[PDB]
Amino acid sequence: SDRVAQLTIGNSTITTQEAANIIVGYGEWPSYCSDDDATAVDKPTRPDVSVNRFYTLDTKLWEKSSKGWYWKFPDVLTETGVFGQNAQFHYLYRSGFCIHVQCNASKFHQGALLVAILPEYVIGTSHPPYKQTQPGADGFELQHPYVLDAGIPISQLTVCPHQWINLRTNNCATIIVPYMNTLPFDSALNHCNFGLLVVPISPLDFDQGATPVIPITITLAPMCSEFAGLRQAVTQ
Amino acid sequence: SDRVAQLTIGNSTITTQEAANIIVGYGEWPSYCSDDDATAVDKPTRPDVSVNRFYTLDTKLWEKSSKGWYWKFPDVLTETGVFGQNAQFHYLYRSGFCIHVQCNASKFHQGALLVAILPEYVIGTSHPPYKQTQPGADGFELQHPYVLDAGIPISQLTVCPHQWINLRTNNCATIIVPYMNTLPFDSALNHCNFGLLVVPISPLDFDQGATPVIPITITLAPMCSEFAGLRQAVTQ
Amino acid sequence: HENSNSATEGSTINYTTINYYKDSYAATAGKQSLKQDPDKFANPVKDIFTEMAAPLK
Amino acid sequence: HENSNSATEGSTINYTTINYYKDSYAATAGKQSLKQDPDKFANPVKDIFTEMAAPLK
Amino acid sequence: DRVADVIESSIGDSVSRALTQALPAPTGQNTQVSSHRLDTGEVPALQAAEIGASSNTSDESMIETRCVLNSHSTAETTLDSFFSRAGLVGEIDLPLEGTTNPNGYANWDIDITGYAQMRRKVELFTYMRFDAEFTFVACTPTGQVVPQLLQYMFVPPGAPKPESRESLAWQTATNPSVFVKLTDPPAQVSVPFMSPASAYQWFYDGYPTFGEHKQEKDLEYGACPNNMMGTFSVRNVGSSKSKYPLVVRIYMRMKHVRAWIPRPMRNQNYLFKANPNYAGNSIKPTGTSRTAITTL
Amino acid sequence: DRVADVIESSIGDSVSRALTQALPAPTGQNTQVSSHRLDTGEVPALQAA
Ligand SMILES: CCCCCCCCCCCC(=O)O
Ligand SMILES: [Ca+2]
Ligand SMILES: [Ca+2]
Ligand SMILES: [Ca+2]
Ligand SMILES: [Ca+2]
Repeated sequence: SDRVAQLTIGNSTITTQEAANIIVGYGEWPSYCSDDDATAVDKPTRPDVSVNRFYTLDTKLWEKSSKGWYWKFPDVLTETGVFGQNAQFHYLYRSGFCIHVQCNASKFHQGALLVAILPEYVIGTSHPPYKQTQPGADGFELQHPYVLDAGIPISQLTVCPHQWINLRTNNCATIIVPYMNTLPFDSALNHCNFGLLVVPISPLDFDQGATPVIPITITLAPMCSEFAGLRQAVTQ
Repeated sequence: SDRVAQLTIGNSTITTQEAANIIVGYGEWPSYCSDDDATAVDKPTRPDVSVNRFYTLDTKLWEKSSKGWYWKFPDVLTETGVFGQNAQFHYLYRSGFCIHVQCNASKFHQGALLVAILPEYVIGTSHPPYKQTQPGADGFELQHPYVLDAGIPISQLTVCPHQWINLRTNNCATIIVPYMNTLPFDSALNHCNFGLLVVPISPLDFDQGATPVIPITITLAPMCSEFAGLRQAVTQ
Repeated sequence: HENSNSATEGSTINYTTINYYKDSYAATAGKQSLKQDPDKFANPVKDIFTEMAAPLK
Repeated sequence: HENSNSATEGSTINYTTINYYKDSYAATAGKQSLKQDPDKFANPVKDIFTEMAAPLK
Repeated sequence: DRVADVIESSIGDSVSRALTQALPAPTGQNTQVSSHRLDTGEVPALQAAEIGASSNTSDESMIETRCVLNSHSTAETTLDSFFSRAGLVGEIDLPLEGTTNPNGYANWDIDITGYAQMRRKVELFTYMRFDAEFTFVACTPTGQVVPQLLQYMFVPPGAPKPESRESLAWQTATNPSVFVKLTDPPAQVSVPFMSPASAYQWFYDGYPTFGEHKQEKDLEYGACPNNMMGTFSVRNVGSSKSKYPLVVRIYMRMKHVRAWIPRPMRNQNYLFKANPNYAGNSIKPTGTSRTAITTL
Repeated sequence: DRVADVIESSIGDSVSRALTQALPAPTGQNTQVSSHRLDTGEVPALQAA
């Protein structure tokens, strides 16, 4: 009664039979803004179910050579579903997320995927492009996973909301994160509160013959969505 | 504590380690006849243990092409064990049954067998023979499983006491059925209260190398056996 | 006074019918009581689990 | 005992009808209650003025 | 004095276990509010039909539902509210010319498996106890209303069946007969549940003879004497010719219905009466077919 | 007057769940006596990072 689990938000439901439990970012659930932490004088919009639902976006293929990938939440979801609209129509944004990275295989396969969250995920390279800093859907790929393309050791990434997908045990990870920023609200069109990294620490291996197509899908869901500063529709 | 199970009747005991629980026909346990529902004025015979026991009769071989088989309970058991005798010596019969269709395989095999009960199972074809209507032991085989050889859709058979033997999960089914007839008693020599059907909905498949001999055995046991109208011994 | 011979005799359901003759079977079908039992056919299982629980333990 | 299926079901108006069958819709239209509300169509204005007063203040 | 075994033995319980109770259900279930839920150990959606039970998963545990008050009544989905509807089940022909029914009389066998419409519905269950109301529509092959007089007589199994348009059997001193003109409205009749069996049997998986069951006798497999209600006779009240071409149509409605075991609907076209024989040479799918399971 | 959905909806909780409390810790944890233990079902060492 610890491996099986179900997630129900909006009009979406997720299932699992090899889950390794749920982790709550820094032990805190997504809460709305207090009437003292906010400065935006105007009742925001809490569409709820229409935006606070599960969205299955991108999928990648794990290989015996894959380096790793990453995404930028605030931006990623935009342009898709009712959520994207509010993010583009409104100026101020606020919300927490429920991430579910699923990746199954057979009992004859082996591999270990580290799935962690990194707040204010800045990258280096002498300045990365917009297609690298905000690769919304379909994300981007790591070139130097050892330094997370930022100059920091990945061996010390577990110091953040993380979880592992060791094929020999579980087949999916689940994280819950509350809004994070030195401000009550902030436009997600140009600022990403954090990013998701998926890196194979244990190279996916398996004897020839077993289906080599090992996909890794990403499914997330907004929580306690609040938008303010209603204006014209914007894209970036 | 839901997959493992044991059935003990008379001097017989059944075991299982992948059972999918027990189903009770129309939610009702085999009961004897009330002193108002009966018209037969004479204390019947309730041999109990001597007849109310488990009987393993026929066995069939499941194949990647098998169509399906069926049996006619009232008749099937006759001619075998103490039960058969009472059925042949007495005129009136009454009893419920506990059916246990077992069929195991390895975790590398795949298949799905539908095991359901069908009251007053009449068949068509312009009139079927006695060897087709009452194929007691070793039963008979379905030629047109889609219409159950009666002109009725099998896709709607689940509307009766049924259960599935999906090799990837369980390896046996178990059903319990009370006496069923518009009468208190009735001779089983010429009338079958119902029949058992076993049809592969998901074709048995498995890669070459794994033992291809996949047997399906049938084991049943009478319950609350009551016989009346004692007379000369009859066969049909 | 009428006879008691209308098939659904001793029936658990309470039928309120209209009859002009001596025999009750000549009476209309009339209004009846609405009872159901989806379980006798949907969940005729010996043991019960519940949605929140996993079917096979 | 009869059924409750006559369109004007749960209707605010009280209809006194005659019915010989099981279904209430087979009943006559019968006598009804006389209520009116000329305002919902004549004076559906948010604020009210009165004759003695001038419409536009 | 007691072997103990005799004291324990439950053998003799006329009381059925049940374990399932029928409850009131006028309005369909009303949906209730439901918020999100994210936790382990709780798998409403995950089921295992391999057991033989219909998933008990409810809308609420699947999506954030609202609250709804189901006023929708379920009174029209009841037995009586369904079966209690007149329908064609019989049809006799008493023409002037022909080989079918000369002489002026006709003995029809009491069986309703002769017409699709009605037969389809009824064959949904295995057993059925009830009373019925029969209506008789007499008329000529055109729709012509003729001033002719007839006599419908019920002939129970074992009673003398009329052999001629003037057979002694029509005195009906005991049997129930009805005289009507084709000018008067149809005949209204109420019939009680008459049968040695507690309930009519739609399917009889056995033989009524109890003999050898030879091939030539396979004509009995499925024949249940508990459904044999005898025959129905009709004729013109006269010594001469009818003078008119007549055709009687029998309609039936069920009252006080009591169905039991339910079985799959009919998949093929009916061929014989009281015979589940089907078109083996050409079987059709239960429903419509498509071009691809991935295309609409 | 209320659609019920509006009454239930927790939407508007400025209060964070927490589920983790900060406690006093001047001195590092003090170790305590421990004897041998041999039993099934108890797997302190066995974990699943
Ligand atoms: C007096 C009306 C009684 C109606 C009973 C009709 C029963 C016909 C069923 C025929 C089935 C069969 O003969 O096997
Ligand atoms: Ca993609
Ligand atoms: Ca973007
Ligand atoms: Ca054999
Ligand atoms: Ca036999």
